[PDB]
Amino acid sequence: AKDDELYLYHLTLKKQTNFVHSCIGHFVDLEAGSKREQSQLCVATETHLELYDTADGELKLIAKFQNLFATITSMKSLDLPWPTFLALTSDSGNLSIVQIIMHAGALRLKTLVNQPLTRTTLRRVSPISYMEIDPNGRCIILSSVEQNKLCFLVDYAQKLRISSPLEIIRPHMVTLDMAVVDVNFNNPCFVTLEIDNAATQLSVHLIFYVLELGLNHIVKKADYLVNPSANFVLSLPDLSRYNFNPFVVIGFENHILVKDMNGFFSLKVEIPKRSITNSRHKNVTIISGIVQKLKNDFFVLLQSNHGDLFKLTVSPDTNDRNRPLVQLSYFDTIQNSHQLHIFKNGYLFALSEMNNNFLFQFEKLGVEKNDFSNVLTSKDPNKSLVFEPSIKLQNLSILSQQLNLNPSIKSQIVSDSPLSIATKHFTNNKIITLTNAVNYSNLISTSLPPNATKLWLIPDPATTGDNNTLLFITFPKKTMILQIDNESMEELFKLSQDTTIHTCLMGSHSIIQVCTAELRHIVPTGKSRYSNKLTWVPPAGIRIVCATSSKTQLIISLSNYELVYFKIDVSSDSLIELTTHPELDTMPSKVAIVQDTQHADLLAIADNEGMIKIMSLDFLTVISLQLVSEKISDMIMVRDSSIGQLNLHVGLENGVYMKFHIGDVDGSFTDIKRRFLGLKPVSLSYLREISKWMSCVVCHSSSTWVSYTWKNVWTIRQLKDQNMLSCSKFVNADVAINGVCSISSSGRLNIGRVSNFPTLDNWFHVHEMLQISTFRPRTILSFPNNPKSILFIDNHSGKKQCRISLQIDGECLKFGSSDHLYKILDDIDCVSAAIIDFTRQADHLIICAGDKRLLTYKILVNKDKLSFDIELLHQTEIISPIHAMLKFKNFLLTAMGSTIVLYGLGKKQLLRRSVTQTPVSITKIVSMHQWNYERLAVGDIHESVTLFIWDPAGNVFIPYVDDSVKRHVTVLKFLDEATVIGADRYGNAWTLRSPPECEKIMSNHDPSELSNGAIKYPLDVITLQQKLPNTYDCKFKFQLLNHFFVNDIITDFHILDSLSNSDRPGCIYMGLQGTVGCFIPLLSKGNVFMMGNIENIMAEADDTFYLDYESRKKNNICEGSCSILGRDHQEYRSYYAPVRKVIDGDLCENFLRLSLNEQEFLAKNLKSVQVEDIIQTINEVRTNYM
Amino acid sequence: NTVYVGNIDPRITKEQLYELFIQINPVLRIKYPKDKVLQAYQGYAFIEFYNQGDAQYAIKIMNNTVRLYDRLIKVRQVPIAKLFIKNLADSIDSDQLVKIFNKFGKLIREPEIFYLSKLKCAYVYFEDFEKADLAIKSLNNQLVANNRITVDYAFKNGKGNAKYGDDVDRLLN
RNA sequence: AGGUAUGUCUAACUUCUCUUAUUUACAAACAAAAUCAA
Repeated sequence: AKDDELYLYHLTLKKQTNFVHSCIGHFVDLEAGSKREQSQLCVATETHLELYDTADGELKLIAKFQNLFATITSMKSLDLPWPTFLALTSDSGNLSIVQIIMHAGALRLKTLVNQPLTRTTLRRVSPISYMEIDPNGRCIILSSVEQNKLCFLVDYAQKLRISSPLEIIRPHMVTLDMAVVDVNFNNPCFVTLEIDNAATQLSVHLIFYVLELGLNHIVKKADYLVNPSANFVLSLPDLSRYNFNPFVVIGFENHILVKDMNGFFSLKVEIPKRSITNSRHKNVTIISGIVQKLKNDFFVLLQSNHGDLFKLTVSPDTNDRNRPLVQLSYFDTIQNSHQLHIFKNGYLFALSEMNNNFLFQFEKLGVEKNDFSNVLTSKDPNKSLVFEPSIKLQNLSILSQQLNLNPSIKSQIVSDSPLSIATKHFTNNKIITLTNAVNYSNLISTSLPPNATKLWLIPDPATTGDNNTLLFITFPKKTMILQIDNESMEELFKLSQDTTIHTCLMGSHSIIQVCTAELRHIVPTGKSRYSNKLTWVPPAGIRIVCATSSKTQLIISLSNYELVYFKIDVSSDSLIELTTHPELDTMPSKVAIVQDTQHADLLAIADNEGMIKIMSLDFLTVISLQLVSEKISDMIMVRDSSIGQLNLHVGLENGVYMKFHIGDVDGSFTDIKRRFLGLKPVSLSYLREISKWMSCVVCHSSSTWVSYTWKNVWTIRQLKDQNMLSCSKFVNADVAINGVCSISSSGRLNIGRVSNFPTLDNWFHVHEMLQISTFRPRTILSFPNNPKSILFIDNHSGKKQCRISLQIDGECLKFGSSDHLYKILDDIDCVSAAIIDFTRQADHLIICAGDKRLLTYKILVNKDKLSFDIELLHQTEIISPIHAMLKFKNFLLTAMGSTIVLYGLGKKQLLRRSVTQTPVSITKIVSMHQWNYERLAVGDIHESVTLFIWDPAGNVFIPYVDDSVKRHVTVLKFLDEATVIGADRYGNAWTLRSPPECEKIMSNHDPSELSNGAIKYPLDVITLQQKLPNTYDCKFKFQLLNHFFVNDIITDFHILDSLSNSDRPGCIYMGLQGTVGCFIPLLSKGNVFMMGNIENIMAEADDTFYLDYESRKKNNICEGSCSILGRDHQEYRSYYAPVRKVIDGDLCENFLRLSLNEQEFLAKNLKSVQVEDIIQTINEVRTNYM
Repeated sequence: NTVYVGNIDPRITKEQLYELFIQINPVLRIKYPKDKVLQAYQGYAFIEFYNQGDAQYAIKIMNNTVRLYDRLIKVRQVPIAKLFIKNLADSIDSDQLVKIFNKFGKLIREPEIFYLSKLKCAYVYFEDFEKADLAIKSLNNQLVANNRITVDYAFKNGKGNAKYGDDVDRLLN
């Protein structure tokens, strides 16, 4: 019997974008022989990690480091009296101090010491989640949210040394907001806010700790009880000029305090407030404080929940005495930012927990302390200042922004073939389509006469050292010639009466045009004139099959018998022909040779029978043979510059594309790399780009596939344009890099520019003063009948309000005849929304208000007046909030809190057609989905999925299966009839399947007999009904099929029958914290056997390195060396529940980056294929499976 | 639902019964006892079907049909007022008691005549607590056949409690 | 020879405490010795 056992291949296509941690240190010295500068930053999101530099005033990707496979719960850089390397704490409790190093040709992250603490999980006892380092780098401190605090004393030597941990344990005191005070080397002092866990009243009390380097323990110093309203602590550096006595800034909600260590000085300064105070107004708070000091002037920046950015300076109050004062003022503010840094340069890096990280340079620096108007003082602690925010943005100037989606709420999958993902932007509220396809610009296109075929571009020999370049087009009957110059595109002898098989430049200032019947040898004469010095014709006449060429070299193949070899004479311009017969023993199909060099060995010949031969250019010999499928449609030979590999790119008829490694000396055919793209005979062309210079081959089919090879990797890709008939690299004085001249399949010339390429790190491009939209997006919708038309729905933060913005095709739509591209709905807020078509010709929209009211709308497309017109129809009161609804046949299928109502279409309001009462277990329905209108899968907050079946004439959904365990399901879909996808609030990605015992029953029986009537259940099921009525109430159970843990929270699953024409249908998910990843079902077995073995290798690979490094120490690198963190793979990915059949490809991908020594060291554990074939199978997934 | 089956040869086994009755209807469960002392089948089984429709069907078609080991297979489908009366006359027949108590209430069973101490007493079963109250009210401490009889509730301590009227009312309902 | 009439003959029924001892096996990759600038 065939084992179902779905084998899913997880990939992270785009890596988690919500940046939770940052560090200011200078890690690597790159591109400079000797340089030391403190300006650089490394930022971490849980697993994912990135390293940015500025140094230009504009932020720069340095390298995206390998996936750590853990949850980084804090990261802080340490600077010791040297290269500054960051201390990193995560799950496993391990304190892992890592240095970013340059190894081989890339930057890899090396670990120095990892210290075991607590256990492996995210815990309250776990001394993580609160971490800071002595600003002089003498000691690192970790703490726990509740139980205990540990502080290591860090020392540097020939090898780094971490001192034994210093423990303090307070059982009932829940710790929050660790903030360490800088010191002069006196003694390290850290400050916390301890809230008592077990108490009758809520008591939040600050506590000071001075670690004593002399006595080597942490000492409780001052315990100050403050109001329960407390928020956070910041460290005031010295106050050495005013009057060891550290001073802290305690942010409360509606006011700020600062407190002395000795309690002598406690200063209350009330935080100012906005003028509008829109709708709901909290007492607010300050989320993030930071400190800066220069030229005796130290100011701190503290930002409120509204994003208001404030400063504090200290004044002596010379009149009274020398004593500290506290002075608030107002700045440019910003959006809410989790953490703030400042370079030694005037650049202030704002890391926003909301969406985007952006960097500043401050000039105005803010208002002077002299003004009493807008500045508040500690003179009178009771006072209030109202201020209107300033969008003019005087103080701070945005230099660089980083496009990221931290809160991606929903998305729809648009343009299934190029995997394009349509999702909102949270703050800016712009439409973001992030795409797998290559980003392709289009500029100054021009309409060509109909029925065009191929294209070429050759430098104009007539004008030497000039921008003029000749562009050649082809029609079957006619050939068109065109002249290129900057901004000047003009039209022009040669042969216009016959199709052009080939044309190329020879040597210097010469051209040859090969056409079906005869050749032409053309040379430039004067400016607009050219002259053929010789012409070639078959002896008895013949139709030339194909032609290829090199720089100085040429080949043409006629109908059948012989092939013709040409060269150009050196020191002059001439053509010669050899006397010889290369009979080729068959009819030559197409010819290929390297045109990159003046002399190209190893011609590549194709045969109509479907075989490919090599020709040694002693002289000619056939060293290899390929029998491949259908006849070759087109083929190109290209040797890359970097590695010098000569690759033969062989396109085939019916749309199969192929690629071959070609040995230079032997000419053997090895390393077959195939693909299937579209249905059409493919076309190929060669282009050269950068992103270091680079070369790719464009492939023309139903789609357009650029095949490019990055370093030791290559990825075929679809391009953003729908189709391209013929493509060749182009250059213009108008700035052109990656620039290309091509033609659409419509027979229209166009110029374009490719920009971003889907590398392993990116795999996407994101198509989108300070800009913040008041409307925060809600959901995203798409019409069933229109294949892709995407409707967006947002909300207002304030008085309840909504907007609806519909887009189809390129950009949005107008609303009616109005200028506005969106619609505003007053007093309507959307808890959940879905669009429905009750009749095939009518389209309605569905809103569920927080007022518990169901609102119906009508969508209109104006069509060449084209605009969206929304129309309010009915009003219906609802009992529940309606968290989930969807399209059932002809009807709205909605879920109340308890029960599932199926509404029909009534007039003046919509009607309840049927109601289904849930089993007692289900409290609420988060999300639900249908299978072909027959079946449903209904999710819960607390409990798990339960599948229903619609019974006609019973007018009810009957639950036929329960779920095994309790799982909190955010989003849920169907792969099939019998299986279900689901995610968790906590990050589990699982897939369940109904048991075959149930599938036989439902396949062999009608649903009407389930609720009442005769259905014969095996003896065990009934005994489970009377024995365990609570679990088996639904009389079946989901056997766990696939389970996985992705640390994000999955927002949207989508099951795509094909990803960029790939055969294996994938399921792609976007997470909330932002991510998109896929689960690819693996066909056959040895696919998942080899993948499983590679994952098993990379799993303990760090341990294998540790045991080798151990044995060599027995005959004469820590344990977490290769993983950089203590977490095992199976442990991290297992976590909540063990992964079942899912093998994680995100691990096996890390095998690609390791050096050849390490890789060959790992693969020796297998009797199976060599490292090269390993990398083959690894890279096979992105190419072939999507 | 459940049917009794009997006149079974101990050589008839469980799989043989199952294969037998699946021919008639679907069989939910089979309880086919096994003697622990003799280590043998005691020759009667119980077959629980999926409903009394298939149960009664198998009772109709199966009864006196299948012949197993020459022996025929058999199939068969699987709280009132009580008054103690003392000092009755020796001339009082049970049928005379029936006639006496019929006027007051319908009798669910026949009276029970027994002798205490010499002392003729009887138990009379009424279908109704209220009709029993009638026979009590009229017949208590009365002279029949020139003998004084006492009519009260029989012990269970004696019938006629508060919960007794409540539940006997329901059993009437 | 045919037809009619008459007569006679013949055929056709379920859902093995405590106590104090003795006897005997068993478990725990349980531990095995010496030397001592340990």
